[PDB]
Amino acid sequence: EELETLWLTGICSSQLDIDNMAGVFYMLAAAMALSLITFIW
Amino acid sequence: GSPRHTVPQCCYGFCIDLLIKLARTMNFTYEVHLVADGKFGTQERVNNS
Amino acid sequence: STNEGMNVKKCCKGFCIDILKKLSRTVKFTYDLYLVTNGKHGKKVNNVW
Amino acid sequence: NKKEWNGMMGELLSGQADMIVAPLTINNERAQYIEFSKPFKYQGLTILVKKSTLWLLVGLSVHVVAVMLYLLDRFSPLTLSSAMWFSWGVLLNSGIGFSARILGMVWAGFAMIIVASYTANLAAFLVLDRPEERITGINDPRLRNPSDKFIYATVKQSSVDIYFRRQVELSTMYRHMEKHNYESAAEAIQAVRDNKLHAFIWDSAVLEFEASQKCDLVTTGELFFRSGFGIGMRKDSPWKQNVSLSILKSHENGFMEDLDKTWVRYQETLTFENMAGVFMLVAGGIVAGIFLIFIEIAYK
Amino acid sequence: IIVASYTANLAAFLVLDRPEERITGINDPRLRNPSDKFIYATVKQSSVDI
Amino acid sequence: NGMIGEVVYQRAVMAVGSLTINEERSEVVDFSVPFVETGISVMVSASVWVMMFVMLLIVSAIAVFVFEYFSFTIGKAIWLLWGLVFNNSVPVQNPKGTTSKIMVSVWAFFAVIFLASYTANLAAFMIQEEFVDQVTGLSDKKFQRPHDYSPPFRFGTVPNGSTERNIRNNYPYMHQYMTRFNQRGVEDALVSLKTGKLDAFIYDAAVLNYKAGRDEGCKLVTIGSGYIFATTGYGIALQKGSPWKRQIDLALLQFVGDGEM
Amino acid sequence: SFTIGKAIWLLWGLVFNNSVPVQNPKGTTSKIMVSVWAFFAVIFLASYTANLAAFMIQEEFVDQVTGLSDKKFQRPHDYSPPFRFGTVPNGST
Ligand SMILES: *[C@@H]1O[C@H](CO)[C@@H](O)[C@H](O)[C@H]1NC(C)=O
Ligand SMILES: *[C@@H]1O[C@H](CO)[C@@H](O)[C@H](O)[C@H]1NC(C)=O
Ligand SMILES: *[C@@H]1O[C@H](CO)[C@@H](O)[C@H](O)[C@H]1NC(C)=O
Ligand SMILES: *[C@@H]1O[C@H](CO)[C@@H](O)[C@H](O)[C@H]1NC(C)=O
Ligand SMILES: *[C@@H]1O[C@H](CO)[C@@H](O)[C@H](O)[C@H]1NC(C)=O
Repeated sequence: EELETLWLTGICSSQLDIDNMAGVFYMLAAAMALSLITFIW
Repeated sequence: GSPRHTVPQCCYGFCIDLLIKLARTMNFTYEVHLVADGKFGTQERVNNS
Repeated sequence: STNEGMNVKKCCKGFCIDILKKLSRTVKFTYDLYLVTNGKHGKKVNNVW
Repeated sequence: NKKEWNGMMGELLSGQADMIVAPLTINNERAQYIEFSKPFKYQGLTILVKKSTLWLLVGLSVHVVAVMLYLLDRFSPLTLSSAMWFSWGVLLNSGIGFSARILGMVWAGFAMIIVASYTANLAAFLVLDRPEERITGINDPRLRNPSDKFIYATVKQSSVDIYFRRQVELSTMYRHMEKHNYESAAEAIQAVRDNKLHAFIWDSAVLEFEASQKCDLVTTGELFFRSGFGIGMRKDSPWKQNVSLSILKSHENGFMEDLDKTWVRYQETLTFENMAGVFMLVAGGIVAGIFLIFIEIAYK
Repeated sequence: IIVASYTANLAAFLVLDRPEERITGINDPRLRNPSDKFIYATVKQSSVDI
Repeated sequence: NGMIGEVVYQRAVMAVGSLTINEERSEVVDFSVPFVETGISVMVSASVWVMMFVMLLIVSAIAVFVFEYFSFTIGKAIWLLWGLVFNNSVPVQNPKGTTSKIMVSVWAFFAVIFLASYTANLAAFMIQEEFVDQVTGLSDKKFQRPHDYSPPFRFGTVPNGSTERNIRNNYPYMHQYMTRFNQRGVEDALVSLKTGKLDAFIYDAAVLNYKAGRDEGCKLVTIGSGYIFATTGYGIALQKGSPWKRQIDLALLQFVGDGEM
Repeated sequence: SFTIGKAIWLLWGLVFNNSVPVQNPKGTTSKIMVSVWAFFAVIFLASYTANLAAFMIQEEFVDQVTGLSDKKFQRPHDYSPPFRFGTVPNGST
């Protein structure tokens, strides 16, 4: 283990997440679809 | 706890299937039996000698 | 032109080198470490290693 | 093919000198040939280092929301500018005096998700915007296996150079530091001052005095090879015993601490950086808005 | 400013600070000089004990 | 007495145990080079607001210009403005000015990003964790008189030690104030600091660093790193004129120079 | 007074407080209890900001291919993006 420690040693933007925000855009699309449902009736 | 009660039971698992693979590959019958204690085994001074 | 070559002395270090040095200091032998000429590890090239 | 000793040991062993009074880095090699005293300073080694689309997307989004709300305003089961700036004020949380209520509900929840995501963005960038180029480690594999960008060396033919020549595996460093060895320490301070030296190995309290010179002159926190600055001497010589006794006599009282008060102890995110250019760009936007307002005055 | 400081130090209270629930193996000082607190052991007469 | 008495009177050869290096010991024995840095120690337990005010008066002047063009929002615009800096939903005024509505929109965007940046400043103030102290070494003005402050604090050493000789050759009056504080054991003073029966404890630096580096609780805090202190080392004492000095002095520097120390 | 069915959207806007036009009631009852509920809303927004502040603690992006068991390595043309995989020649692998 000492030799393994000696010779084998290694480590370890405003557009962050379009995925979850795009899911909220899917919620927005569901909202405008429900607005169209209330619109036609 | 139990000084004299030894029964045949049913063994299965990892090394059981490994031994089954060995007995299917290599021509030998076998006899699985458990160990009398719950230890791997260490070298320690016995009473005599 | 010829397959003759010089045996240039070079310096080995690393992990297995330390393993070989500690094996030499424990088993207490001597050795003449050298490098391969053919290339990689090995292959049974039509019943020829 | 004869060994030689240059430098202050060259002028001492030739008889031209009598006593080395200097920041003498005590090592084993110089101890094999001359004799020392007990060190006046205890001092190690250290390193001197130096110190978008979604906005326009949300704009197009509030444009589409204003379009569909004004289509609800026309197809009801300056009203145009009032409804548009009603949507803008819902977006900007200030300055406002039935499916439109549902759409404004969804848009206001969306804008609160926007400001919460910006809160997450600033909370991420107040931690992740910290340089890993500030290594602060001799045991870094970036130092063990050197990169051509990280420029580290020391004074050419120093005691630290000999100590790195001796070290157990650092011939990789010893054949890497040969590309940037310097003669004088002042040229090393000038070269790290020009941001050329990404690292520089030197004795601790020297760079700790040089830490307060300029605010970017930063020393690392690791303390390795705890050596001593002492007074260099000859061989067996009558200036060996009582001189070391007088040094330790200076150590027992505060005279060494007086000498520390002369030079050693003596030295020589916020609301500005995140807001200065923002405030100036907002002021320029106010001026351009005033120009567009005078255009609106000349409209009517 | 009070509710902003409250939000900030509650985020401090639930995000940053955390006790070391693990031991990190051989690098625990509380196993170097042990006590009745960290009860560490192994199987009696095992190769780990060897 | 002790190790010095065993070395001087030639009943032994060398002392390898922990031992400080001062003047009279160096008179009576020969020391090696020190290998560990061991001193002594004491153990105990606005222009942003200005430019915001300027732009506030700029915005109020533009609202005055709105009142000049196109109605009680003369001084009330300041109240609406700094209310919507923070967006407290305060009933203030209904801005009828089109210029005023656009200016309120731009200012509210600026107010949102300003409060967001202030939350960033709150987290930045939160991440930094400082460690304030009370005594900054032996040069503390508490040590000049314990009655200068109202509770008489307790500073102590170990008996018959080299630290006592270093104090009694610095200030015998400090020894006179310490005379009522002479305690016996090192762990006795450890328990006395962990309970409250002791305020300060003057001792060697490295031993207190070893005790605090393994202490369950980390309540006891060192003072610096030996800055205003004795600043010496632990060597290996030898006999007067011993031949072993050169080999030990080379070997300790080798032990430093290979990283084995 | 028209806030019979409009009280849902009104209480929504009193939860979130995004400059929603609010028909303010003349009754102390809803004033006190919607003050308590909007206090809950404010501390809920504080908790949601702390949730998004805890969102940046972790640092881990998952792998693309789990290993040899993938049918990408079994068949490369069945998958539309082309990828390449290599070894060393004449080796044990
Ligand atoms: C095993 O060996 C015996 C004789 O050694 C042979 O008769 C038998 O057929 C073998 N069985 C298998 C499964 O190879
Ligand atoms: C054998 O050794 C064990 C261990 O000390 C002891 O307890 C036991 O009494 C011994 N047996 C006899 C017969 O004395
Ligand atoms: C060193 O000091 C001692 C006593 O102080 C004195 O006897 C001796 O002569 C001194 N030696 C030299 C070389 O000054
Ligand atoms: C300190 O020295 C005195 C003087 O001889 C002695 O009586 C005492 O036993 C010593 N030890 C202590 C106080 O622990
Ligand atoms: C692999 O083996 C073949 C066999 O002839 C040889 O031609 C080739 O050069 C080898 N490749 C290597 C060693 O990289």
